[PDB]
Amino acid sequence: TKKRRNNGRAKKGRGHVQPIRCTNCARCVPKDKAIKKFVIRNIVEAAAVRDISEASVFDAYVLPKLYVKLHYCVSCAIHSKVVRNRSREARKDRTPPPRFR
Amino acid sequence: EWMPVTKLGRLVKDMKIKSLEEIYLFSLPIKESEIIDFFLGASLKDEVLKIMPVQKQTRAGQRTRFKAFVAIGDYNGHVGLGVKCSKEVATAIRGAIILAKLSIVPVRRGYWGNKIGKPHTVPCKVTGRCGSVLVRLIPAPRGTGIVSAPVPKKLLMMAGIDDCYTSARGCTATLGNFAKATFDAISKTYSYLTPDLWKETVFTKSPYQEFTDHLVKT
Amino acid sequence: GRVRTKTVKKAARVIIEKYYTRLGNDFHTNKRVCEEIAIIPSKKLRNKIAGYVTHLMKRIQRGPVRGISIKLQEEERERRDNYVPEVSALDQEIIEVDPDTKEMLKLLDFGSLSNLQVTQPTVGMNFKTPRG
Amino acid sequence: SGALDVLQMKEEDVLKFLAAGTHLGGTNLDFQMEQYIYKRKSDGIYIINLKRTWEKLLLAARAIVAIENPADVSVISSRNTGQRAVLKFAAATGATPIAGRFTPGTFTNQIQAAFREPRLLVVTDPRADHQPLTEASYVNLPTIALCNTDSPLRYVDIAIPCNNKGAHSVGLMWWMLAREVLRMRGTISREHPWEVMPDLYFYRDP
Amino acid sequence: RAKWRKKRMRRLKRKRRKMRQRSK
Amino acid sequence: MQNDAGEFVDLYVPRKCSASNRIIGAKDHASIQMNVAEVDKVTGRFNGQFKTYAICGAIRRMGESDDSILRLAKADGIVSKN
Amino acid sequence: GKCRGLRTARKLRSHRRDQKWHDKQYKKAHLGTALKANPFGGASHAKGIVLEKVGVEAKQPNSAIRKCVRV
Amino acid sequence: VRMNVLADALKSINNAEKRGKRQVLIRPCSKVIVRFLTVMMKHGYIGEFEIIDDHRAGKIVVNLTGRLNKCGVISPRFDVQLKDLEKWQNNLLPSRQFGFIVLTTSAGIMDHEEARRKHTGGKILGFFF
RNA sequence: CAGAUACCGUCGUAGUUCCGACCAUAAACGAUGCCGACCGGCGAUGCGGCGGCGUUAUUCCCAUGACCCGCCGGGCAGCUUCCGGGAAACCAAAGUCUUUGGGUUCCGGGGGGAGUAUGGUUGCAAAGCUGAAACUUAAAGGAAUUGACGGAAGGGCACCACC
RNA sequence: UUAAAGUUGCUGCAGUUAAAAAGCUCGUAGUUGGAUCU
Ligand SMILES: [Zn+2]
Repeated sequence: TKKRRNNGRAKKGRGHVQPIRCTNCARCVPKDKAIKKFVIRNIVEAAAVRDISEASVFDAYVLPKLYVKLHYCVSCAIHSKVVRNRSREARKDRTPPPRFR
Repeated sequence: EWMPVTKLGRLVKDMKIKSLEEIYLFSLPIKESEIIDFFLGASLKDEVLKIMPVQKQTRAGQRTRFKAFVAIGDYNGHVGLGVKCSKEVATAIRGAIILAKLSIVPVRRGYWGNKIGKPHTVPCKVTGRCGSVLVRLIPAPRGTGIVSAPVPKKLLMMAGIDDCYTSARGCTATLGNFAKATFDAISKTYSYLTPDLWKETVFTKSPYQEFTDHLVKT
Repeated sequence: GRVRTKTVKKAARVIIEKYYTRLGNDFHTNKRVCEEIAIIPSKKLRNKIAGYVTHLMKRIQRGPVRGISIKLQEEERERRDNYVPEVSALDQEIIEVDPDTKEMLKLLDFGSLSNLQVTQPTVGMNFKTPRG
Repeated sequence: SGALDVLQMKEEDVLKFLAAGTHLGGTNLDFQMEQYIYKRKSDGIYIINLKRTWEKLLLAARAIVAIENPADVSVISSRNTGQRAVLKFAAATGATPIAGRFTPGTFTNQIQAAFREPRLLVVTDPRADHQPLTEASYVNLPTIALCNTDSPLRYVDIAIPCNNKGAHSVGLMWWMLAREVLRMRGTISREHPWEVMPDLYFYRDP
Repeated sequence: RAKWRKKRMRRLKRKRRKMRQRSK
Repeated sequence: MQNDAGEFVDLYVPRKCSASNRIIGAKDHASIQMNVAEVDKVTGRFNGQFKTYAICGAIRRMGESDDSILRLAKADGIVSKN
Repeated sequence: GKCRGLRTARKLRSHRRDQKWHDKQYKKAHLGTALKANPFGGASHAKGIVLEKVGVEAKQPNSAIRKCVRV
Repeated sequence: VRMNVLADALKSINNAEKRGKRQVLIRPCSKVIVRFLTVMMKHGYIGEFEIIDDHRAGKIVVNLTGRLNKCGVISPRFDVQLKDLEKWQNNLLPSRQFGFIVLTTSAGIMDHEEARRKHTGGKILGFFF
């Protein structure tokens, strides 16, 4: 029986969507079906910042960041705990998780 | 000893309300069986249509419980149907009889052709629907009897209908839905608008408004 | 853990709602008023009711509780409720009214009101929340 | 008001409506509340027509007066802003108040403790007092409600267009209804103003 | 799986083409 | 509803909605019958008379029982013109 | 849906003819292969000569030997 | 495309009266529609109506009185002889005490009883009860 | 690895790319033919048009662009509803169906044998299209509900668990 | 062999998930076709 009204996708009013490769498997996934994450991290972690500024020759130097867009297939987002399963009604909640709090 | 708890029972028990059609006219929900026992009483007769065992799976085996279908009627234009599930059959039947009394509705009777005597058939073709079961009632000439299956025939005789053609579609082997689809069709006889009932309605005071002073002091 | 039970909590609530006048803040006096009135079995059950009574009377001084109802507290709250200032909040010398409300009052043949003062409406039509 | 000159609304009353912000609605409009508004003003606030508010209030007062037993009318408020105004409305006319949480099964379960069978129901908010108002569809109850511009009108038979959000507006709207009920019954003179002021009905933040 | 059985039934036909001919 | 002899052979005559002219059945528990009081032209007190309106559950589930009663009261003169 | 014109009789009749052959009772009766495979040839009874006595073991869950004859 | 404009006329009236409405708009108007509506009206089922001119196929506004259970069209216009009318009214009408079948005959558009009085058959347009 | 003709890894042929001819098949799916009418709301979005305070293209002339507030038409969708339907899941269409007829095309008739054999036809081939019967069988199947189990995810308790 | 069978469905069945809408569009025969005249 049918589970999702959108068939697990975002495809509406078009026939074909170009595929992409999963970051973890290298598996072909439609771009509208893949699980996408934008990660903006710091190059150095908080375990290394105190040892980096004390050696920096520039006063008030701001350390750079790192920008990566990651694509997952449905299997890796579940195995890596990126995406969980949830109840039938909760499945209809498409608000992003309250991380911004 | 009837100690009524609703204000309709306290008016039935005090001789203020002297007819069931007086309660039917205002669509008031009836919540006590002694009101039905008061007016119809010796006229009422009941019939057990089926006893259904049902089961609920548990860790330690099944859990059995019995369901009872009971029809009730006075053979003079009133009919009801009630269903009850309980751990014991006697309790199930005793509790289903109460529900059948509380479900009693009136039946409109009409004439197939010429209008001589008391009405004998349904006023018009009426359809009842219940979970894949369709039951159609067609008026029939006087003296034809009830041309129907044995399950809807009991409810059609309880209601005072003498002549009627019947048709049935869908899974009629489930008599729980087969009996609830013919009961639905009987209920619709006083819901179908006909040129007989085209006159403007005159509004009479409701019993709650009429016996305000009696209810206040009781 | 030291958590009371519905038996002791119900009995104490009933005692407080029925005998507010004699009960007080002292434990050893409430322990002696409970034995005089309520037919209670042994001391251990008597004390756990008379201790929660003493605990629960302090909360009443802080204000009402959602579990008991004293008619003396009803009277006190009615004295609080029967409060009206000498000058009401609805009699004002000047009432500020928008230009659009003034036309509605004009249609209501209330163009002779003297307490009114038409004000300048906001110009930027920005009353929506940004989307995203 | 059947176009009668004694039932027309006066300047001392329109000034009370204006001071309490009754004419001011919300940013949204229900499609069945559209006939009660005058116009939408920039900053996107709808204005309620006070003439229509007066007509609906008088109709509700008539409906209340037609009930012979004063206690058969039940008045309900869930939000605290209406809890002082329904205990004060019920003390002047004799109706039965319910302030606080409404227990499901009050009108349908016939063995409960606080079981009652009202003949008329008046609520402060259709959206907040939704359980008492849908439970009334099981036992043949008429309903009068105080409605804003975004209030649904299901099971609502007399909807009074008003600002049902502000404390001053709620207190004033409950005080006017009691005033009209008493003046229609004939216990209060229609020339002398009421010696009870609206402040007794208002909600105060502690 | 029906896909494999469809594949199996096709090899049988391809071989029966050879073993059942007009020249037989 | 009556035979050729003219006798009335109907068990009872049901009510009809004042709005949609629909028959109100015996198990329509969402139907209301409402009295609106009438006043004196001079003193404006309760005369002792009233006007009655019946509304059916289908109409008052639809959300149209507020406008229906207002229309019926305007028709009877209770509500002012506009 | 189905065509509903006044000049549709040929369409309706031809469609019914074609679709009756998907009824297995109709096809079995009207095709002729089930009449040639019937040993009795359309008769209700027939006479024959006994060749051997046989015993046929019953299908599960039953366990017995039904006693038949080859004719 | 739009074929049998009378079918659209009768489906619009049926759908509005299910919703408890007091007026219905019918477009386009046609004289078959007008005659059918008059036949319905003379029996007390709809009430007064009015035609709006557009220098085109006009339109109709019909007042509804809540007395209509069903009004429907029959397609195609089968020919009906006076000996085959009883079967049609058994199949289509809900009772022998009320309901009407509307036919078109050489004497006009009428119901199944006026046709019997005038001793004429015709073609079936529809029914209402 | 018990075994691996596999899953993992190192190479690697045809192929993957282009030009010119064949092939005509997909869970080619919204598993939902096309044309037309009627039937509830609400906020957005893409295009075209119409109207309206006010910001900005720096200080001005108008048009023109970027915002802001609405209206109309045609589109991709979304939320909500006792519109009504349905076995239900669910669907504003899958509604307007025993109160059964707007027009028209294709196609189904318990489960297998079987999309197989045979004949015809197209194709270089692989294959495509059309397409049985003998015989065998009392169920196969669709939705939803309580459990049991999961090498599925989250919580809690115990010195007959650990620390 | 007829009814039961509204399980051959003109009256009168079905085709999202139970059997089932052609991959898509064009196009002849066939079927159907908007107001409008006393
Ligand atoms: Zn992956």
